[PDB]
Amino acid sequence: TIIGLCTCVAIIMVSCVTSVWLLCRTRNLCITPYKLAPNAQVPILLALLCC
Amino acid sequence: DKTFPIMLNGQVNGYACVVGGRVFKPLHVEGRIDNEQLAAIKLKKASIYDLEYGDVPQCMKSDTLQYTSDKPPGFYNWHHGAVQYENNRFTVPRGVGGKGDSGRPILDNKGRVVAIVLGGVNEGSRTALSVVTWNQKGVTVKDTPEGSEPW
Amino acid sequence: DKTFPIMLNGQVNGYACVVGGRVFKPLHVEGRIDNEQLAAIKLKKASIYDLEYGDVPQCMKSDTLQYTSDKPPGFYNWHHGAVQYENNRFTVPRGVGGKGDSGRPILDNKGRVVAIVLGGVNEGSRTALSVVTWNQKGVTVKDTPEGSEPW
Amino acid sequence: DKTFPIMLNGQVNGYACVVGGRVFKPLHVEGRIDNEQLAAIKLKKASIYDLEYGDVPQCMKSDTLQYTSDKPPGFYNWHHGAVQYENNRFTVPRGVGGKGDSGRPILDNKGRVVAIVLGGVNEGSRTALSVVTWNQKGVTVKDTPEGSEPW
Amino acid sequence: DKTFPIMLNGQVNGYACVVGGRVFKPLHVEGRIDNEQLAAIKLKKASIYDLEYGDVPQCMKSDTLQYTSDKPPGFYNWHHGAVQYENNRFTVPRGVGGKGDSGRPILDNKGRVVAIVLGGVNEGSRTALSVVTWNQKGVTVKDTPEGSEPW
Repeated sequence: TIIGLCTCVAIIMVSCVTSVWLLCRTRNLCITPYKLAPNAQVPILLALLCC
Repeated sequence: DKTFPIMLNGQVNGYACVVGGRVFKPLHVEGRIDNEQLAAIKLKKASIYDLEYGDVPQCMKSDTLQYTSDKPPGFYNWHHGAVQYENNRFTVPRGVGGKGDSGRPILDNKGRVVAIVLGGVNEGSRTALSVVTWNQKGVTVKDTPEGSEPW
Repeated sequence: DKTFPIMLNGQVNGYACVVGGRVFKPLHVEGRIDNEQLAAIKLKKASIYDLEYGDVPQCMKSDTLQYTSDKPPGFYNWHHGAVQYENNRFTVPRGVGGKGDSGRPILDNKGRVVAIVLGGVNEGSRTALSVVTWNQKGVTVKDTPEGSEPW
Repeated sequence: DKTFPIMLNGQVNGYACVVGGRVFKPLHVEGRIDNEQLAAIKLKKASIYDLEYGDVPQCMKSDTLQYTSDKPPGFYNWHHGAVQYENNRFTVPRGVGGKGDSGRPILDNKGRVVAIVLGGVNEGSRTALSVVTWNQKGVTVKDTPEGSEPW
Repeated sequence: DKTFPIMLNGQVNGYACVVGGRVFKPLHVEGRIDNEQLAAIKLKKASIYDLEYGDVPQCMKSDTLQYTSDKPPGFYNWHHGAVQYENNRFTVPRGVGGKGDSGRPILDNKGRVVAIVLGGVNEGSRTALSVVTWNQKGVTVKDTPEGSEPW
């Protein structure tokens, strides 16, 4: 039980960090094209899917 | 001044530009910006465009370059002379541009910046420029013709 | 020169001066003196006067401003022109002074430093200045008007 | 430029010479070299010669003073005036030399470095200089009169 | 003609010359000699000096350049102009010669070949050349400045 719980917590942490890292990296890659272009349409849907 | 040289060991290793309140410099160019006001800005990385960006001091915001995406075919101006825009590609005569010229801006006849020169292709009689520009929707895009090398 | 502007991010936000062999800079002005010889000395705090001081380098001790405690009523000058000294107050016409003019010394008709300006108050006709001066006994005193603002 | 001054506190306290494609600077002269590229190279110590040396930058390899070991009786020159060589000794007129002249090379009628000056002695008629020169075998040899003061 | 260009794909990669009765060309030069009488000769690989050599055909024996080991300091001629030789070093002004110029001979005031150029080093305002020369006893040797790039 000790080994099982420790393995689950380690798996959860590694998975949550990877998930958040991938999602945050997605936002940076999705939004960066528009930060370098202040005069852009920036559709509202962009702020809903990539944020 | 609109263009600021970047010095590594006392030699110029590139140029930094300020457009619409934001400063851009080549990500692959190492060294300090030869400007006390710009050297104090902490810039964010944008690996998609091989450049770093950030905001400029309130004193400079009033005189930054104007962004534009209207890029009809024809000739454009840049630091070393004129630039030809054809087939959605920026090209210049052979011998115009080289190592250390990365980050220079390309402007239209209205003084608006259309692309940032990061590199190019050395051909037999002409050269093709690897630049960062904007599409018809105004979204930043990087154009890197096959064989482009950073300058 | 004898007055050395103090620069923080490549912009002047005050002025340092050398009086009687000592380098005086305002305490509320943060930044580095635009120099290499005077900027390498450690400065002591004088928070009761909102000033900092240090020893002038041996090669610079001779090239310093002289000061006097005798301040007869009349007109004095500084970087921006004439300064009126009456009713125990230093004052300049409205709008002549402002933020950034901190640490600038005031000179008499003989070229002697009489006060170091740290701030001021805008009155109905003239702006009173908050300065560090010496009383009739030559003791350093902080002469500030009511509601003075640091510059 | 082939001879660069050395500065410690902003004033010149000696010289660093580019002779033979190598930097020659006295050891008793502390400070940075006027040229930023000569100051950026690591130098070796030769205590037996009271001088410090190192290889010059790529661009300075050709732009360097040539040296000669042949110093017949006659006159030579440096920035303080003419230098007279007699009885195998470098003697300058009374009062010509002094503090800060160390490291300056003595040039012949062809512009070649004959010796590097390090100090001197006032003999009451003429001043003898402490120099680093080359013997009849072309080997570096230090020649200093007894009691010579490092300059 | 006593010098023959070497071309691989129609571009000049180097030059060959007839000195003392032998045909000389560098190892790093690829392509064929335009003269079929020389190109058909089997050349020996003298990797010690980066030179290929062979025997001049009897029909070409008259097209032979005289050589000498007497190379005093001074100026020498070659296809790009004058060449300065001093301190056992061959030097040309920067920009005089480059890739493709290896194998050219250097001639004295009597038209005798004194060296064959293999490459060079750019030393500021001057470029040092890697050359194959004969010592004071006439023995073939290879002189290579550090960092020399084959031409």
